[PDB]
Amino acid sequence: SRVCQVTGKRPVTGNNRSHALNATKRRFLPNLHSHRFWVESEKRFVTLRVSAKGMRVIDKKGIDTVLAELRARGEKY
Amino acid sequence: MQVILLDKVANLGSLGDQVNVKAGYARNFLVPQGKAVPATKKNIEFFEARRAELEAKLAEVLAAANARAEKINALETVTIASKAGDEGKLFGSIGTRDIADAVTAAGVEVAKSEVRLPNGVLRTTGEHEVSFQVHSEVFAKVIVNVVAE
Amino acid sequence: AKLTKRMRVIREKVDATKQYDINEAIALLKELATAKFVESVDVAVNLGIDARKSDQNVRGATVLPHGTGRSVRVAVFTQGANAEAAKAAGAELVGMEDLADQIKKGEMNFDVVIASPDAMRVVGQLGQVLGPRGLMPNPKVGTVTPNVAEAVKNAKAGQVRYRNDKNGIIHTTIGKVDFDADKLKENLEALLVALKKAKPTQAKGVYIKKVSISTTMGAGVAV
RNA sequence: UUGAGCCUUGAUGUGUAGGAUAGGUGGGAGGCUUUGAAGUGUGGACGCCAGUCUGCAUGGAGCCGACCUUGAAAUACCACCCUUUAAUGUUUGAUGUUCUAACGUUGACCCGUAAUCCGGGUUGCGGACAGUGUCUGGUGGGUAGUUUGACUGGGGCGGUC
RNA sequence: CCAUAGGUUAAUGAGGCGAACCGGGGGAACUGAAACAUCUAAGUACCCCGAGGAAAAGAAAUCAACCGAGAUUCCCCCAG
RNA sequence: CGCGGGGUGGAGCAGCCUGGUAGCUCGUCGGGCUCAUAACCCGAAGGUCGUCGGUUCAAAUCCGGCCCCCGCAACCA
Repeated sequence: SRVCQVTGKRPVTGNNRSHALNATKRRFLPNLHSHRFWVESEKRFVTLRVSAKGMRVIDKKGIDTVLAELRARGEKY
Repeated sequence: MQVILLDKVANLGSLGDQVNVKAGYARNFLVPQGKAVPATKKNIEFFEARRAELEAKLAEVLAAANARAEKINALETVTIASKAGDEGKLFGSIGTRDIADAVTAAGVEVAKSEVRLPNGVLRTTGEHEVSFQVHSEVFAKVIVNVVAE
Repeated sequence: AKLTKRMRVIREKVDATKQYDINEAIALLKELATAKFVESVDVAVNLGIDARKSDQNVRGATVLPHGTGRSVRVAVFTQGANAEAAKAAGAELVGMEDLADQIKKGEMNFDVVIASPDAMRVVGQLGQVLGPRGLMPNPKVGTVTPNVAEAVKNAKAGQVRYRNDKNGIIHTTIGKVDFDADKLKENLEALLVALKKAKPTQAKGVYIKKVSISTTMGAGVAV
């Protein structure tokens, strides 16, 4: 499973249509990279898996709150 | 993120103009230094009289001159030497915490030196260039000692 | 200095990249004309739209509320004693079928032509030489009327002709530098409406967007 | 360093013969000018070899046209508009290089671990690209699905509504 | 080192069997259109999560038409 | 039928995209060099510039028609 860990993206089923109209599957899947954070409550470079446009939400919520949401959904990182 | 400019950070951007910047960079460089801010569009009509014609009145006296002739003319060797053995290897530079150190402490903070290198960091042995501050925007240069006496 | 004594003055006075309000700059334009000869204040519209396509052509004539100040020769085609009354009322020459030969031969010295409907038979075919010159008598403007002693006053009231050029431009006079700046502004207003009333309806790209006002040996400003 | 988009200011228009460098369009025997024009040297450049320009010193009100004659068309001085061409301001590119924050490492060493299957650490090397996820215009005989009119001494070319 | 990876202890819940119904999110195929191309088949089978005797919903950022209504649920109607 | 190009004396190609503009080679008719030819030297004749229009100071050239050539496209119910 590709997870963005802050903007709610997960691998899910769905259609692809432009004009024809054909029964072609899409299955919505994101891009996947990692970034290294510093929180100064522990002396580590903390690595997390991420996707596009998540950092604007890691700012708006704060990194403490984003990791608290992962625990609130029981999601390992 | 759309932000309003407060400082000279853009070649096409001006005080009270709106620019688009990534939020992680804006929260790193622009917002904590009071150089650009989110929203703020409702306050810009006063920026000319409150900031522009205030900063420009200090730039009428600070410095109103070109170039210095004090502390800045010389080049000579200084009392600073580099720590290395007979293999001539430095094994990575500790920079501002070792270059001016005389005590090499371990229980307390070693004082951060204010010196500036023309190449940023040291990497190899021998006769390298270093500089120190002589006024608010002005630095004077010297070369390191290699006789180690 | 490569620029002449009169020319160096106006190079400090205006620059084409700058913003100007013509409600104050049309009074400054009176001082940009530097020709010793009689100068004109001219409106230029830059095109387009296509310069060759006949469906996108703009060619016409109009009456200005203050005229241009230029006195004109006006020809009248009428018969009987009404010819001498039309002369005295505004016509500068009389038309007859001997002058219709000069018109077929393209030899014309007049800015307007007037005709009585009983005499129009002298010039009624001449559209292929008067039409491309903006001179053809037309009932839809009163230049064909049994009242030609009124139409000659309307001809000397101040009219202008306008046609597009292959370069992508159209030039027209709005007055003399002797005029009050509100007469020049009402002539500017009137001319831009006369060009708007002449709009081509199937043309692509700018028509009336790019407008300037300029002067003989002088300089100009955008509207 | 500037190939390109935009900006601003300088510069510029000569086949050739006949006197001439007519950029184009429209005006115009009076109009450029005394704080200013020529010319050829130390020394350069452009080229249609016609001539001519930047810099500088000068010399010091000029000078053209008519008549004659070239050409679609005049020859002072110019509103307005291009062409070519170098810089200025700026974004963006092909490339060379520099920094390492991103990225690769099918490098090395350590820890987990008397486990090298792969996660973290230590660190060298290259470095703003690749890889992926798609948006998007093609190509795709491979894949996936699919179409293929009737009359006819055998269908075939021919006749036919 | 602080920690992290890993480890230990205590309290708590669920796992399967299924009958029929049922909520939450996805979701065919063979057909039919007398081919087939939007459409039909079809929100039926089927899958993951979850549960009660029912489930679920629920108090207008909803309807209405100048009259006014003032949560949800369910049967006969509204309507082929 | 659409779009961008091709068609300039008998055979091939510059010119067109800037209005001041017709050329070159080979054929043919002259000759020349050779005993003589493929080639080479350089004059003369042949002008609806496929073919018809439009506009002006200026189009074979620009914007169109008509007939063929080169090459694959879209513009509907």
